[PDB]
Order: sequence, then structure tokens, then C-alpha cells
Amino acid sequence: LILMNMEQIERASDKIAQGVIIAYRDMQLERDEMYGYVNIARNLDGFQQINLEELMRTGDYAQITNMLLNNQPVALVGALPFITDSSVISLVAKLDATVFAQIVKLRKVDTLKPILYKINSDSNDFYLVANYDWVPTSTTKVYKQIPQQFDFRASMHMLTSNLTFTVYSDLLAFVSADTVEPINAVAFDNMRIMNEL
Amino acid sequence: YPSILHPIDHAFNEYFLQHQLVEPLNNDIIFNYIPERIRNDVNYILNMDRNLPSTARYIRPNLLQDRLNLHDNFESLWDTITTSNYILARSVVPDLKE
Amino acid sequence: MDVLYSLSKTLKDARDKIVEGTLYSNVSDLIQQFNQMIITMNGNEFQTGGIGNLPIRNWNFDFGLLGTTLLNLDANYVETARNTIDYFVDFVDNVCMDEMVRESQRNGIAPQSDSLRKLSGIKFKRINFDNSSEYIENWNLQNRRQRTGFTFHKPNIFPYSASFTLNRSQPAHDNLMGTMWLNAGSEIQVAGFDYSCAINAPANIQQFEHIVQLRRVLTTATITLLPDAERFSFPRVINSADGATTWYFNPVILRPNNVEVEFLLNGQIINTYQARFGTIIARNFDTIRLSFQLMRPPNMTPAVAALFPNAQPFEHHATVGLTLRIESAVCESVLADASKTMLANVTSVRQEYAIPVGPVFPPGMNWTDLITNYSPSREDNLQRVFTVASIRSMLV
Amino acid sequence: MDVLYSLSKTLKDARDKIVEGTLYSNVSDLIQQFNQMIITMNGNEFQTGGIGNLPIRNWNFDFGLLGTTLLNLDANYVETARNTIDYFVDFVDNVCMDEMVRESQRNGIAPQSDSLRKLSGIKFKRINFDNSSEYIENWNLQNRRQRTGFTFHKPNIFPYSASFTLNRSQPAHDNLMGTMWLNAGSEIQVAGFDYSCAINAPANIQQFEHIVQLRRVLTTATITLLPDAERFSFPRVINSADGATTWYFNPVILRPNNVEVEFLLNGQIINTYQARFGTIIARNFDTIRLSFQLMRPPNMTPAVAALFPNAQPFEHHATVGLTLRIESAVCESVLADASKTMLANVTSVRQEYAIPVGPVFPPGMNWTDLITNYSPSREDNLQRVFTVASIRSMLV
Amino acid sequence: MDVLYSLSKTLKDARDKIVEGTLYSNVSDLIQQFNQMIITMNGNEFQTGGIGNLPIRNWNFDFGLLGTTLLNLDANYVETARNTIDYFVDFVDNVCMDEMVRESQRNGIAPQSDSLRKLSGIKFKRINFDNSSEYIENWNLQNRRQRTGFTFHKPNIFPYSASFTLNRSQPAHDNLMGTMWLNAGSEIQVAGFDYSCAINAPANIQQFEHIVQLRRVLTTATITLLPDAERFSFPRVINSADGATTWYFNPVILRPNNVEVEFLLNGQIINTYQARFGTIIARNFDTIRLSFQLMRPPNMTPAVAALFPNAQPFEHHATVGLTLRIESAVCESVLADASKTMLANVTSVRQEYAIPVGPVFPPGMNWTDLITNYSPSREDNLQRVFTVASIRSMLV
Ligand SMILES: [Cl-]
Ligand SMILES: [Zn+2]
Ligand SMILES: [Zn+2]
Ligand SMILES: [Zn+2]
Ligand SMILES: [Zn+2]
Ligand SMILES: [Zn+2]
Repeated sequence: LILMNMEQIERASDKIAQGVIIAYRDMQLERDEMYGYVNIARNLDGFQQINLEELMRTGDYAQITNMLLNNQPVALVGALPFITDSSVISLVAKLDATVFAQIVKLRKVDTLKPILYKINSDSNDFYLVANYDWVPTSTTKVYKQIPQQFDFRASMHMLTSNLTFTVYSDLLAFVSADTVEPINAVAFDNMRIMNEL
Repeated sequence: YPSILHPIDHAFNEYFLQHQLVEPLNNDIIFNYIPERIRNDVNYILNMDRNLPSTARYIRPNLLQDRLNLHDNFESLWDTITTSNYILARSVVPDLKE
Repeated sequence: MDVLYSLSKTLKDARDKIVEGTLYSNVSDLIQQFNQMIITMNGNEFQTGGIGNLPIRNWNFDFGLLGTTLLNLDANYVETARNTIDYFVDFVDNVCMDEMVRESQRNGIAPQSDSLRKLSGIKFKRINFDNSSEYIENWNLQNRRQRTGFTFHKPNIFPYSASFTLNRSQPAHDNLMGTMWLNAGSEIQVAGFDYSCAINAPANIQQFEHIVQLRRVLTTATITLLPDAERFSFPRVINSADGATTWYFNPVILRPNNVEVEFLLNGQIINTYQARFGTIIARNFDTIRLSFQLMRPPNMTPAVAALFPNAQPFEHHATVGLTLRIESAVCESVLADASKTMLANVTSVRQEYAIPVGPVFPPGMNWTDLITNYSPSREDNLQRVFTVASIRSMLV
Repeated sequence: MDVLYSLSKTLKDARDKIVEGTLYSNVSDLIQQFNQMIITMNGNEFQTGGIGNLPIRNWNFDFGLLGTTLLNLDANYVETARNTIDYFVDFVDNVCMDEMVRESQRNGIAPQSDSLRKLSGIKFKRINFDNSSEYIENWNLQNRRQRTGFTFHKPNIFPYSASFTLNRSQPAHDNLMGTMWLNAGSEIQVAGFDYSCAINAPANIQQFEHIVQLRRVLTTATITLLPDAERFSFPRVINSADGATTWYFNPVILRPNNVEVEFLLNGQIINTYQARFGTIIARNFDTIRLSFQLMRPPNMTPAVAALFPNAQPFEHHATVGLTLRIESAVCESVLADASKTMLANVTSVRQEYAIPVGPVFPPGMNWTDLITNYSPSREDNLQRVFTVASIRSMLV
Repeated sequence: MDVLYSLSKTLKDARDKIVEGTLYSNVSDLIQQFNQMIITMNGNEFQTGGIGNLPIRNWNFDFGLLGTTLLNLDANYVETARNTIDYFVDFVDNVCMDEMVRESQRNGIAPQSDSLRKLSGIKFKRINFDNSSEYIENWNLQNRRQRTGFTFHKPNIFPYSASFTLNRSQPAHDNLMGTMWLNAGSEIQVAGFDYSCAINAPANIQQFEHIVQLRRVLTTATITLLPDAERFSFPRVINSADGATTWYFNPVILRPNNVEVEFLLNGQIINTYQARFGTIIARNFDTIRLSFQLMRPPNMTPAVAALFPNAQPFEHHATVGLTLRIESAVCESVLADASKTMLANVTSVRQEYAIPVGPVFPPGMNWTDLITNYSPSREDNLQRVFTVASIRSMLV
């Protein structure tokens, strides 16, 4: 049960994402009911995948370094913390693309914290989206899932059990055990254990 | 009873409900719980002076024999096991009289 | 092929075992395999092709897993499982049909449809589980360069051929010596005829020989040898070799003499049976040699002596026949037989969807032409399609 | 039926798997299924009835569960299991026999015996587990109105009939034109004979047609076609249609001309084969039309020309044969076939206990009468009894 | 009757409305009524009797109620409901058959079977709910002495009768005057024939009258009237009244003259139609009086004048006809009709269980005998069995 539901439980977490695609082309921010505009990837199709756990374990950063230096599109896969940025100016400043040089510098992936943009009317600078003609884009996407909606039909169940019972532990407490007088105790052969009397 | 549960939560709770460890308990089960050679020994009189309701339950002990075969190639562990068994047996052996 | 078979077997086991009221312990491993299949297939788009009249079909997989927490399966569980099983079975059947109607010359053993090539990717290897059927077992063994064989009841190893050879003949066809035969399926009927009844033959014996060269080696073959060929035991009017005229055959059946049936491999005699009829065993052979003799009976009652004069005209023609039926055998390669439906399934699927003639198989999947020219490319394509047909048979 | 099959399958699995020394992990699920069956059947009283000479038997179930606390099964465990297995196998055999000897016109698919009706209650559905047999698979499919399929080797589809039709006749029966056939089992031998050898026929061609209507649709059928019919290739003295007199047949076999085998479905030609003999595939059909021509050979050697004069008397009669053998096929309905024993089992059980003839089946379970008039009620009753026979054959 | 009908209606509603995926609110009232039925029937033992070959059957009711637990009904709920519904439907069908096979001379409208007599107890009255069908509505209204009627398409009101009356006759049957008629079901085909063509009639007019007394009063009847009687317009050889000899009839059809259809109730002229053909309406009647005249054509062409001479012999016999067809009507009593199956159902149940002839109905439930002597006791018994049959039809 736990193994089959692992991926669903993990993707329900609000503090880790399932990866980050670095695509050095400009990709439109997706329109999601939970965020507004969000640089969210539904899947990793079309990108080379580098497993961050394997990269951490090996310590060989030659491929990741070569790809980051040469601006080679890639998908870094692994449970990652992310920064939720609601600032339109941050998106215009392209700060989501500035978070991967520390991988090359430190040869570490435990501090990689990609930016997840959440641009909506609650943003202080949302007018920039509303009052101007342009498509909000970013070069990075965060591989994360959307929460499952609550459905009453799919959640209402009937749980069945017994009305009541009593569980007992000491069964031999229910046995009344007596013994014959030791003078009369017999052995397997039906004669007295001690016959010298 | 009606319940609201996430499908994973329902899976867990339904597994708990469907696979409970309690079995019906009756006087036949208790009688067979007694070792068979003590039930046949005429020096011991065993009686069932208790009434068990149909709502009685118990959990069967897992008396599976040794899957680790600790008697084979575990000299120190087997020494410890036999020492503990020896101490317990000493505790239960009767005292001589007269 | 192993992934396609695994999909088919998972679906067959789900149909057979996911039944109302059954203990979950009866299906626990099956449900685990089914959920593994769902997880591996989810998020993948497949296309079964438009070859012939087979329609282009698009397949998506976004199914949820089956429950694993009941003590006994109920009606809701079975209905929920059936909803997914129907779609998966339809997809597997369409993939099998798409693979069955395609062929290649360069690599006929490799998958031909795009769906089966996609399923051969590493990402689907998780679906693979028990490969127990004879055809998939043979496929896996052969991919391992291991010795494996298909067992056939009445193997269809002989291309159909009704023919004759006239070793002595003339334009009027009244003093003929020769052999008639039908090689059809698992059966050989041969008959040597002499119109003069060996009146002027050395020792009054006429020798007949019939060699049948099998296109593949057969092993542990059970064979019935009978001393007469009823197919060539009654009057016949037979065309000539060029069809210019027709001649007359009026057999009188005599016991064949010095019957020697040799089963040979690479020209070496493996099994020899002299004057033995009934059940015989040919352990390993690729050629059958039937030698028999028409022996003029030294003593003849007046009714017999009337039939065989010293000279022409010869109105009664002395014939000696043999019948050889291969009841069962084993082959390295795949063959049509009386018990299995692989050839019938492949031919039916190709006929139903008006599949054009390809560069490998003959038109209509005709078995006589197929087995006559059983090339390595034909063998590869035919084993591939037969394995796919067996996979499809588990569900359709 | 599914509960009875599940009982039989559980007992067969117990016989096969519960063996001395085997790991308990090899039988854990089987032991759980067996104990569930014991719990379900415990406390229930069954009666297998006294129809015919079948004895009335009463069945009581008070059995202890099989243990679950061993690493390897030992002799004690196997003996304790085997006593219960023997009793349960006897009960299942008697229930199957009770069901096989029963029939009804109204609900022949439904259970007829009291024991099987009792087993159809919900309180036994827990016993139900893997339904993997072909017969039980088709039973479950047909209970849901799904496409069923039975694979038959040499299906017994043709009711026996050795008949003839004289398209030209007269009291002397010395100048006859017509066809004689044997349609038996999976085989059709037909032969068209002309006593005049088409001397006066237009273009010297005599056309013969033989239509065989199958009582059920056959699919994916592999069929062997052979030019000659050996059964009508020797001289015979055949009774007349009224049986008042006997006429004489003295065939001389000519090869058939313009052979056309059509396999038709609802009168629509599904498959057509012209001049092809070796091995053919009929993918879906219920009617076979065999068209074949006797062509007088334009050129004859003196003996052949002697055979066929310009006018009567005709002493040699020109015959053209055709043999059609269904080696294997698929049918949505149950059929007797050369490989299975369901018909034999049902007939044996009905014969051994002197079951009186019922409203549905003909006396003695005669297959020719049954398949000649294969009605829907007959199909339902036959499928029920054949499924029960397959269940019984798993244990007996 | 109302309780049995309510059981049938509750079961039909359960079978139609308790379906997978339906809203809980689609079945709330149905679930309440079904649980009321279960509570009322629980703990009651019923016996359907062994009259004829109908087997004796014992019915026990111990069923749990249906819950109300899911917003949309699922497969488990439907399966439990289906189990209960199947048992109840079997019980109701057996009760209906048992009641259908009985009859009583005195209290024919009262229940006859033990099961239906028990269901008439007060304790079961709680099961009674909506009585909407035509037959149960008429039953309830009739129990209260309220005016109500059954609507029949082509009512079977005329007992079969194909006879003739000769008003003028001779031993040689060559100068005949009279009437033929067929009264069958909803049809009356009458014809009047004069062999002399009214040559000697007072004004060359021959009057014919046909009076048919209906066994029950028909109201709101739509009737087709056609001038000619096709059944008596071809030559016939007709037995004499005693059957001693046979006479010859060679009709020539003339236009009926002064046609008057009178529909009478209690001897009063309710409806009158003079020379009117096509569709007519009879409000309320119990007798039909068809009076029509054969008028010799005053002016004849030479051929017509040749048909009818002034004296014997007469070879062409002048015939006038009339066809009356009751297409639909309303009757206060139950009748067999072309659209309903009540008579067929009762007759089939009685024949299929070999019910002995009772003291009320004719053997085999012959409708001609039943309607010929349609007594009040027979009317009561027929209404009872027809209502029970219509109740049974809702489930079977
Ligand atoms: Cl009508
Ligand atoms: Zn020649
Ligand atoms: Zn065979
Ligand atoms: Zn004849
Ligand atoms: Zn009508
Ligand atoms: Zn008369």
C-alpha cells in the first residue's frame, strides 16, 4: 500500500517539487487554477534527465557542468525545495535562471532551490501583466503536480465492523486446574510414580 | 457508518477493518490450547467453569518454529538461548519433600 | 514480444482470477502485476496503424490502480477492474493485429509495428513477467541461442503435390511403369505401378523409390506406415505430363515387397525400417526414402493368372502402395498443423482487413507456396506473426 | 457452476500441491482457499438426487481447517488434507453427475439439480476463485452476453449422412447423373458421377454442386481440400431412393475441373478458393458450397476412348471427387470434437445410470440427432452439461 | 389479488429502478416500499400446491432490508437487491401459476390457491401500493360495484361458427335460397344466396337477415363494414345439414341492396346504419342485425342476362355479402383479444402442467366453448385468472 501510494503522497507535498527543467528557450508560463501564471512542467518529455541523487552519490559533475556552461537543455530530477516567487519583476529579471551556478561552484546539489513563479492578482506588480501586451515566459520550469480536488462521491464510504467484542489474553485463566494427592500420582504406565510408600 | 476519506486513507482503514487479528474464542479453543499430554495426564483435573459469550475474542500466538535455525551455526546465540531456557526450567522444577 | 505477451497474460489472468467473492490472496500477485502494468503504461500514447483496411487507432493510458485491501473481491471491485481490462484487451488485440499484418525482409524477427517497437523500449521492461506458453518460451529460448522446439500434431510439413513419374511410357500409354504420389500436409501416399507386372523384369521384380525432402528437420516423430495407398487403388483417367492426352490406370493391388523406409539426415541413414508397418519412430531426419518392390507372384490361381498375360494388351495393372502419416513430431521452426490455429488466425486477420501482398509471404498466406519456399526470412516473419497470433489468442 | 468449478479447481490444486515435504510457501494461498472452502461448506447439508438409477446420496460437512503453522508439509499434514480432499472430491463428482443427467426446455442454462441450485446461493460465492479453464471462461462470458469461443480439433459439426442425388435417372439405372456424399464429423466426401461422361453435355462439361449448411458458424477454420473422394471411387451396389431396387456404380475417377470452394456467411461469400487444394483457411462461415465439373477429356488414348463410348451401354462411369476436412476451427457454441471427452463423459454418465429420455436431448445422447436439430434450448442444455463434464473431468 | 399485484409491481419497480449508478433519491420511496414488503413477508411460510404436474414448492422469507448508504448506487447494492428480487419473483410467479390453474363454481372471484388466500390476510395488506394497471384497476372498481370496462383491440366476442341456413331447399339442391356465415373472433362474414336470382320474388327482391346475439354488451365499438363477403364468393362443395350428401355453390356476387346494420341493446334500436360502409361507431349494444336484399338488376347487359335465366337449371347463383369487423371495443367483462396474452398465458400454464379439466372451464380452455356458454361463474373465474396472468406478465 505504502509503495504504490508513495508517488501520490510525495507529489501532494507543498514544500518539495519533483524536478526542474532548464530549457534555455523562452517558454510561456502555464495558466493553472491554483497559481495563476506558473512555470510548471506537467512532465519531463523532451529533455535529458540528470538524476540528482546519482549526481550527489558519484561526485562526478563533469556532465552537469558541461551542460550548464554550454546552455544545454536538461531536466534535473529529484525531490527539490523551491522558492515561490509572486513578483512579476522577478520574472522579468529572470531570477529563476540564476540558481544553478552554485551547483558548478560547490559541486553540491543539496542547496539547489529553483524558483516557482506564482503570478496572480495578489502579486504587488500584477498590473505589469494586466496593463501591458506581452507573454510571461521563463527559461525554467518546476516539475510539480497539482493537488487533487475533493470529490464527495469518491470520498464517501461505508466502514463496517463488529458492534462489540471482548478480547482475552490469558486463555489458561479460564481453566480450573486441580491435582490429585501426590501419594496417588501415577506415571505413564498407570502405576504410582513412587511405590516404596 | 458513513465516512469521508481520501482513497489512500480509505485503503489503509479498510485494510485494518478487513484483516483484524481477533478470532472467535470458545471453550473448545481454550481446551485445545492446553498441552495435549497434560490433558491426558490423570494426575491433573482440568475443568471449564467459565462461560464464554459468542462475543469473546482472542489473538492467536505465532508459534511458528525457528525460521533462523539458531541451533545451527550460532554458537554464542544458542548458548544464550539454552542458558535462558535452563534458568526458566530451574525456576519451574519442583522442590523435593520429606 | 515479451512485453506484448506479458500484457496479454496479465489481462487473461485478470479476466480469469478477478471474480466476485474470491479471496484477495488468490489474486494478490496478479493485482500487483496489473498495477505494475498500469503504472508502466500510464502517460504513454500509442498508435495502431492504418495498414490495409485496419483503421488508425490512438490509445491513451490514464488509469488508476486496483484496490489491494479487501479480504474477498466484491461486485464493485470486479466492475472497476473490468472497465480497465476491456480497454487494455482492446489495445493488446489491436497491437497484435497491427503486428500480424506486417512483414520485413531484412529483419523479419524484429517488431514491425510502431506500437511493438515502442513496447520494446527499456521503460516497458517492467511489464514483463511469466513467459510460460510454448510459443513465447520458444521465442525466449531462441533469443538465447538455445535449442528449442515446437511440438506438432499432424505437422503440415509436405507441400501439396499430386504428381507421377513414368519410368517407362509410350504415346499410347498402354505399357507404363512408374510412380504416383500425393504429398499433402502430414501425409504421403505413394504407389508404384507396372502394367506388365514385371513379366520381363530381372527376377520378376520391379523396384520403385520415392524420396521426399522435408524443408525442415523433424525430431521425435511418430509415424504410421501402412502397406497400401488407397488414393491410387481405383481406376483413374490421368492427364499426361504435358496435358496433350489422357491415359488409363486400372490398378490391381499387390503386397509391396522389400519395403524399406529410411529416415535420413544430411544424406546419412538415421532410421531404417524393413517390412515394418504400424507405429515407427523417426528420431531426427530431413529426408524420407521409401523403397519398395512389385514382386510377380510365383504361383497364381487361374483367376490371378488371367489378369497378368505374357504380353500386351495389359488390362489389369499391378500396383504396390505405401502410406506414411506423421501423427506427431517436433521442429526447430514453426509449422502449420491440425491442432493449432496460428496460421488460420494470421490468414483470417490478413483477409479481413484486405492486407496487400507483401515482399515476404505469398498472396493469401497460402501454405503450399509458403512451405515450398521456406526461406530464412520467411521463417523469421512467420515465427514472429505466429507468436503474435498466439498472444492474441489468449484474449480474442 | 462457477462455485462448483471452484470447488473442483481447489480440490485439484490441493491434490497437486499438498505433497509431503513441500514448502508451506508453495501452498499458503492454496491452503487459505481450501480453508475458506471448508468454512463455507461446513454446516451445510446436500443431497445428490435419485434421478434414474443414480443413488441418492446425503452429504454433511464438518471438517477441521488445514494448519498454517509449518515450514514444510509433513506426512501428518498430507494425510489430514487427503481425507477431506477425498470426501470433497466424491461430493463434487456426485454433484456433477446429478447435474449432467438433467435438462429443461425453459432454463436449460440454469442449474437443474438441487445441489447446484444450493451452491448458486450467495453464501457460497466466497468459494469462487480462478476461472481459467476454456469451458468455464466461455460460461462466464456467455453469462454476460460476451463473444464466446471454443477451439475444436476436428469439430463434429456435420451430422452423419451418406446420401446421393440423381439429377438424371430412370428405372434401368444404367445412365445416371448425380452426386453422392458422406458428411460425417469434420469430413465431407462428395463425388459427382456421369454415366455418359458428358458426351451430350453442353461443351462436354457436367456441373456438380454440393451445399452443406453448418448448424453453427465456424470461424478461423483450417481445412484440407483433396481432389478425389476415395469413398466413392470403387464399385458399389447402391439401393434406390425408395429402396425398391438396387443399381450399380462402377466409377472411373477423373480429376475435378474448375473446383470452387466457397465459404459463405448468411449467403455472402466470405472466402473463395479456385483450383487450390493443399490447405485453406475459412475465417468465418456457416455454409460450404463445393462446385466442381466433370470435363470429358478432349484427347484420349485408345484405352480411355474405349472407356467412354458415344452412347449406351455405359459400363465405366466418370466420377469426379472432392474431400474437405476441417482440421481445427473456432465456434461460439460447444461441439463434440476428436480431442475432448465432454460428449463421451455425458453419454457415459447417462448410459451407466439408465437416465430416461428427456424433453431436450435425443435418446442415448445421439450426436447426429443432436447436431441435426441444434436448437437454442439444446445449445443451452448441452453447454451446461458439457461445462459440468469438464468440471468433473478435472477430478475424475 | 391487490397484495399479489403489489408484490409484482414492487419487484418490477425494484428490477427497473435499482440500477447501478442511479441517484439515491431515485429509489428512496421504492426502497421504503421494498423494505416494507420484506418486513411483512419475513418469517412467513408459503406453499404453492401440487395440482396437476405443478410441483409443490415451499417458500421461506428471511431477508435483510436494503440500506440507503451511497449517493449513487453501486454494484454491491444492486447485487444484493438482485438476489432478494430473484427469490421474490420466483415466489410470485409460482403463486400466480398456482392461482391460474384453479377454479371454483361458487366463489369464482375469490382466491383459490392457499398462497393467495394467505396473502389476503390483514397482515399482508401493508404491502399494498399503487394499483395502476388496467386489470387491477378494473378488479378494484368491480369489487366496489363501480362501472368500468376493458378495452379490446379486435375482441374475441363471436364464438367460431361456420354454418348456413337454407330457406328454400330441395333434395337435389339446385334451386336454393338461404344464408351462409362465418362468425369468428371479431369478424362476421355473412352472405345471402338465391339460385333463381329472385326471378319469382314479389318485386325481384329477396330479403336476408342475420342476427348475432353477443354474449356480453360491447360499448364504444369501432366497426368496419364492407359490402362483400370474400369467404362466400368462390365455388364450394358444401355438405348437407345432416351430411348425407353434398351440394354445389357457384356464386356470382351482386351489390347488396337496402343494407341495414342495426346495433340493438335490450331490443331497442341503439344504432342504425343504412347503406353506410367503412368505419361506423356502435355506442352500446348486445345484438347485431344485418338485413340486406338481393335485387335482380332491372337492366342487364346480354352477358348478365345470360347468367340468370327465367327458369331452372341455374348455373350461376346470385349472392350478396357483408363483412363486419369489430376493430376495437369496450366490454365490462374480460374477453380474449388480438393484442393481449392473458388467454394464451392461462392456457399455456394449464397445458404445460397437465391440469385436469375442472368444473368451470371447458377442456383445454377452448375459447369457443368458453364464450359460447359465458356464464357469470365462468366470467368470475376468467377475470380472476386473467388478472393473475397480467400480474405474472409484469415479471415473467
Ligand atoms: Cl390488427
Ligand atoms: Zn504420359
Ligand atoms: Zn488429431
Ligand atoms: Zn434410383
Ligand atoms: Zn391489430
Ligand atoms: Zn341441404
